[PDB]
Amino acid sequence: GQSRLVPPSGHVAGIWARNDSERGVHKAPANEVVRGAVDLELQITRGEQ
Amino acid sequence: KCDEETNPPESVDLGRVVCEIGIAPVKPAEFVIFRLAQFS
Amino acid sequence: PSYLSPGVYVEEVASGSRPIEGVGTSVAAFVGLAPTGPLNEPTLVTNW
Repeated sequence: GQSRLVPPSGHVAGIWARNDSERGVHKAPANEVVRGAVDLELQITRGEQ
Repeated sequence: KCDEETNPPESVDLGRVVCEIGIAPVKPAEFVIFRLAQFS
Repeated sequence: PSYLSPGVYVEEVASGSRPIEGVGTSVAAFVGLAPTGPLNEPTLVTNW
């Protein structure tokens, strides 16, 4: 019952599958919500991006 | 394209088919720019 | 402009109208001698 850090391996695959199911495969999975997470332990500004 | 222009008799002698295909894909829109100019 | 990260950018094009206004030409400067008052200072007066 505790929070801990994990790599983003399965979540991106699930997002890809969701995008391929809802819409066509030609849609880029660029704006999707990572359902299930809580934090990131890091913040990125505009310049760093 | 698949016709006698892309299938010369020399090529068809060896038993070859080409059937050239070309498509134009779509790319995502990353940067969206507005202007908001003032005109008369 | 420079585009390096995804997002929405709002910019204003300078193309437009820039009117030019006139100037007031109803000011006069009098130099003279007076009995009392400020010395060597260009005072501003608008009524007697």
